[PDB]
Amino acid sequence: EQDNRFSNKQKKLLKQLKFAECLEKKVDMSKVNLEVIKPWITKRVTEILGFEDDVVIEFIFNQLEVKNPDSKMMQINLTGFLNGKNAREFMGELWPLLLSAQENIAGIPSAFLEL
Amino acid sequence: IPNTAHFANVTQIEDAVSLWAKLKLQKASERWQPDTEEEYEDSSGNVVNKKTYEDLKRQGLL
Amino acid sequence: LNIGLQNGVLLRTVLDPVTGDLSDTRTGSRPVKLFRVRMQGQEAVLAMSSRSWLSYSYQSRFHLTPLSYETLEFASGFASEQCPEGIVAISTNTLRILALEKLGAVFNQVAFPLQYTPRKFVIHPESNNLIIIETDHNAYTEATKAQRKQQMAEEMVEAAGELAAEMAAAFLNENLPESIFGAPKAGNGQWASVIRVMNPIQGNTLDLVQLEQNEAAFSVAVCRFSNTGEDWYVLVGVAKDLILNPRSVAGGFVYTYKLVNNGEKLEFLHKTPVEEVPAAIAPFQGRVLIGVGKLLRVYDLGKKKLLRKCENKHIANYISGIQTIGHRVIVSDVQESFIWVRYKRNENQLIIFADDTYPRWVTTASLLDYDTVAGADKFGNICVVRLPPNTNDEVDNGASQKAEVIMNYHVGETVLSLQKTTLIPGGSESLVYTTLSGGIGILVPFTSHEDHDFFQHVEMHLRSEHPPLCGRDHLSFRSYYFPVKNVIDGDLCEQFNSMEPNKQKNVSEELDRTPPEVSKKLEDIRTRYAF
Amino acid sequence: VPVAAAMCVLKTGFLFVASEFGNHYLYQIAHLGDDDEEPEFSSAMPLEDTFFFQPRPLKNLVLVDELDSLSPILFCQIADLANEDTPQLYVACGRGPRSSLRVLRHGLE
Amino acid sequence: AKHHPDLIFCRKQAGVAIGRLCEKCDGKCVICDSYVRPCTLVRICDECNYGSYQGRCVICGGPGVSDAYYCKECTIQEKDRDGCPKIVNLGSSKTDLFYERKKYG
Amino acid sequence: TASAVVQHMSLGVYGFGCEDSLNHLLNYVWPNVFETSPHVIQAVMGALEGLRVAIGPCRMLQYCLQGLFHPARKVRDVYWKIYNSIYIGSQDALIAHYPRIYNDDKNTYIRYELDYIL
Amino acid sequence: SKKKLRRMNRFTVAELKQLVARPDVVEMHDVTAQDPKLLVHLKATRNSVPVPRHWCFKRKYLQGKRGIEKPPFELPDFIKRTGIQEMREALQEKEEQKTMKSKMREKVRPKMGKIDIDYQKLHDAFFKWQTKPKLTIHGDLYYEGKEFETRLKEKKPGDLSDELRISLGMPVGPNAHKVPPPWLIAMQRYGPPPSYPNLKIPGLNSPIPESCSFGYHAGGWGKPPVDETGKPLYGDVFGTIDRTPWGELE
Amino acid sequence: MTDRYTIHSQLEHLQSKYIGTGHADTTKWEWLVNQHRDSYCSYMGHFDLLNYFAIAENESKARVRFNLMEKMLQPCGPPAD
Ligand SMILES: [Zn+2]
Ligand SMILES: [Zn+2]
Ligand SMILES: [Zn+2]
Repeated sequence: EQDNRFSNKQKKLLKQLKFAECLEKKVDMSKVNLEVIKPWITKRVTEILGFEDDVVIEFIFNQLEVKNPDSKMMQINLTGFLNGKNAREFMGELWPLLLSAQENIAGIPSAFLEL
Repeated sequence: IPNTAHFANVTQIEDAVSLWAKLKLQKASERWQPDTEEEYEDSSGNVVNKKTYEDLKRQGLL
Repeated sequence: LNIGLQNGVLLRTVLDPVTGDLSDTRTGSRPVKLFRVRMQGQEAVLAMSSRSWLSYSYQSRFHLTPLSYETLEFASGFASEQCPEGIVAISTNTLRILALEKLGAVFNQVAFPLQYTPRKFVIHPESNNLIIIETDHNAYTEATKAQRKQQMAEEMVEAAGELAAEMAAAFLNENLPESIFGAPKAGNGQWASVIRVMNPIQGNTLDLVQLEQNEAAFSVAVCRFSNTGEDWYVLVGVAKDLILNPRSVAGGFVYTYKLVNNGEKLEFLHKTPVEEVPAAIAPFQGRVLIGVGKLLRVYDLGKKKLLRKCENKHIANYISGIQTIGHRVIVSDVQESFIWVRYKRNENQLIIFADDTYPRWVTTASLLDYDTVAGADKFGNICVVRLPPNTNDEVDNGASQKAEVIMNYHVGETVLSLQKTTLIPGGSESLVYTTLSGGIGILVPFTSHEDHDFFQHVEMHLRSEHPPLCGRDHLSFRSYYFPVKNVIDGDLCEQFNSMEPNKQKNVSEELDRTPPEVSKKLEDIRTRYAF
Repeated sequence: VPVAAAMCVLKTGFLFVASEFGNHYLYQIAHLGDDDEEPEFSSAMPLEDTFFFQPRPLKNLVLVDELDSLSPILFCQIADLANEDTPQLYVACGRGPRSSLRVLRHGLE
Repeated sequence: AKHHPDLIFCRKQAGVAIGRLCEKCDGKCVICDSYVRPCTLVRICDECNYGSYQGRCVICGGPGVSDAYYCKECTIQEKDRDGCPKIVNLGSSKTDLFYERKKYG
Repeated sequence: TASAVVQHMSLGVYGFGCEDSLNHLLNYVWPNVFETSPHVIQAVMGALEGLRVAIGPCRMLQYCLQGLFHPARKVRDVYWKIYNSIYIGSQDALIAHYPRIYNDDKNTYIRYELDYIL
Repeated sequence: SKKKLRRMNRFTVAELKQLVARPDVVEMHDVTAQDPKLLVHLKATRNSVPVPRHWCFKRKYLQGKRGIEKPPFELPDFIKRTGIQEMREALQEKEEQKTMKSKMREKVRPKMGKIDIDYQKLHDAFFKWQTKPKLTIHGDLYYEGKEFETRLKEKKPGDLSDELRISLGMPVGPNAHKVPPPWLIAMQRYGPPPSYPNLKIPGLNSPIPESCSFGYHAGGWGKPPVDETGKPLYGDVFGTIDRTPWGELE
Repeated sequence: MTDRYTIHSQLEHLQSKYIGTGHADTTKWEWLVNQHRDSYCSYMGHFDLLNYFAIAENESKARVRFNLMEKMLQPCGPPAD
């Protein structure tokens, strides 16, 4: 904002991290039902953590409810709470499920279409 | 090949030669040779360079 | 009050119980006769001494302007239904009702139309006739225009339908003047050019040559080669297949015409091809210099084609202009600068002997004397460049001895024509430039450190107490590209008169003078060089 | 009308046109130009090609005034090509078919 | 102030609020740190002008008493065109001398 | 301290054509560009920006040109710092000053509008 | 190594010297530039100014200037004329004779108006006797040792000097032209030196310089060279527009 | 290391607040590309290079303006790779 002697650490990670695979196809949120996903997110993380962390839950929710989310930024922000590779796998697992739900006509992922 | 500035830091002889050749071509380009360019029309209105002009001039004809 | 004398002079004054302050000019050594006449919303005075000189305040501005007609004898105002306002003017064996038109003016115009953009013109000195080249990108030469108009009518006929419906005749007979509907012209590499010999008295066009479809005319010169007699020839450089923004050409030609019928009709002699657009031609000691791209060749007149008598290959970029004082040649190219060049006559050489220290997109030049050049810039600047006193005229980063730049000024608009000349009779020399937005200005030398210093102080104090209107800084403006050097702003100095007299007196007190003397000293300079 | 760098349609039914090169014009409006045998194009009308028209001299405008202007001055020369003792300015001027050669002299006509 | 490399400006967009000087700081420029030929007045960022920050020394931070100017040299090189020149950080020297004193007496 | 003198002297004599003097002193101030003392290097920087407004940006760019793409990197560091400071103030006056840089195989580096003749 | 791939890109110096249009410009390390074609093209542009010599030097800049001793600054002539120098010398020597006692005594009882200097001489010295020094043209950077270069490129014999003619046994001053250097005798004898076909000798190949005399006594210009027909051997040993400035103050 | 990325910091700042600056790692492409873009924005500001160009070709100032602003998105080829 006012300082020059510090670098943008986000951009630095934007260069120097190892990211997930589905993180390219931009995604909109109008086309999505979330309240179907929400329990999936909850159980996913709660297992990753062995306990429940409401704040991480709501963090992911709030980062998603935007018009179009940045998968890069989201993987970064979860890298702290989860163990880094867990974040890569988790995001590259949810984001394709997002693509599925969004090309679905009801907006729901094919996993819960089947189940 | 004259020990001039252009060949400093060149050490291999084949390189010095080749470079000297292209530099010969360069200076030849920028030089002005009247003998080859200066174009002369004869009394018959067609063009020669001044070389042939003076040639056939004193050669009894031009 | 106004007092005109009999050896043509007249002085104006205020009147209060004492004649306040005087001003004086001259109007031919013959009696200044005076006549009150109503003019354009004002009373004004005529004067006749040897020329009709109307004296009047234009929105409180005393301009004393000639008007253009023969000598006069007497006059006075006049009105009628036939003439809402005019002048009864009796002159040699005549009485005339005259009318004075547009009064807000310094020059008055008369326009002779043309067909395309005129890129250059030259005066033939005997018959006083203007040879004019004209060129237009992305156009159609006239022949081609009519031909392919015809051809599209050919297509249109073929609609196979009622045959009966013939818009052909209507099409080919309808002729929408381009002067009002625009030129029906397009293409991207398509040029269209023309030559025209015109008389300057009235717009009668003594002759008109029409070049082919993509032959574009870029330079013209009128000269006498010495190997023939007093035969005046006319040379016209012409590019062929030019493309503009990528750049490329097919190549140039130099058309030669004999300029016969005492100077009112061209006649083609020969076109000698050349390897790039000949953007500059100059007569030079009985032969002709020609810039061709980067090469600078000296040609002489051969009677099948032009002959290459000399050449230089060192000019930097692309020759845009060529001038010659008696034996020096100032080449001026498109991005570096002016380049001086010496013609070693007997040894037959063109040797570069000085150049410039700055990069500068010249668009025009003019020699002030043997040692000095003045140049304009594609960006708005004007410079004056001089050769240092001890230059070695004849010898035998990249140059030898450089030239010092002794003035620099940002005019504001591209200046495309400079010329050193005198305007009023008897008045002193000045350097007149004409911009590309329609402006005309002059630059005038100072003759006395006292003058120069008075004016330096006037403008220095105006800069501070009467700043530019829209926010800018005057010094920063005039130093837009290179900082100012040895020029003063008459346009800013002459805003004293429109300042508010409290401020007038503050400035004239910084000078320790009065607004009247300050204003008189503002206008004497204006008067001894220009209008 | 000439190509313009500004059209300023006043009240009083005047219309200023500031041509980009050459002289400026003050026109006066006569009719809003409607309901005649002139076609009318529309955004609901379909076509599969474009609709057309054909230009003609002025109908809705009458040229009231014309301001002279030297813009652009592609060349100039101060000479004495008359017999007068003063020099005239031979200005090669204007663009395109509106180009000109104007002679200027410090006088009044 | 051209003397202490450790400090920083607000640098955010200008405003209309004139700038003010403390009595220690009175009279000098704000960048050039000169003492002479002051030409133009200082205008400060609205944020750096809001609330408690009104009427203070741009440099010192104390109670502003006089209007801050720019020297003619800053005006000519156009260093007055960068938005709020308020130093937004205290520096080492203030707290340093303060602690040396509060230990001394 | 002679560099500080030159800074203030240029800012003062701006506009009066005392320019060959200032250029001559540029020839002596310029070699001090490879210094490392904070105070000597920022005195020289102040001098070069005073001289930019008084000598103009052409000269300053004729001085910065050859070292922007140098083999080394200390000299690229210094030259790009100087060039940035010439650029930031008077970045418009420079349009007329840049040098002609030819076009290679794939891109076109030449500005042709500036070679339109008219 | 991708570093060694960039190194595999690195032309040889003869590669560079070949491709570029001006090879002189190319130096050794120019090969190591991430843009060598640009770099050389920018080194070949007109009017630009080459990097300072000492970027590679291991010693710093005038830290190397170190060793020798130097004479004090030398005042301009127009400032010498006013005699401030000897004035301040007098006071320096007086005050060096002073001791601490007398120093404090004059601190407490000054000798006001002891000495003075007049104005109008300072005013003439700055506003009426000033002169432009010899300045340097654009691009003459300074380097350590530039000021201990005599000069060079001075190929002309006409250029004579004062120390030269003195230790030649020839006079300097206004009679320099009428003063023949020891070279003109054998110049008339066997031509000019055969690198200088194009040098003209004062008194031997050119006319007598004004008011100098052909002759063979002490101070003359000899018996001028000519052939057996009467044609001079070199040049002529016997001597067979409107340049006004345009806008200038009266 | 320290000085390296701290001046890399200050220069990222300079550039990002001032498009067009450089650093020790500036390529020929981006140099000349900023140089072109500035040239265009100034042909558009300056009311008289706009005339010069509109007269040199045969267009109108609005079309010339439009063309410049079209070119301003890739004036020198595609990027380096
Ligand atoms: Zn304070
Ligand atoms: Zn300041
Ligand atoms: Zn702020």
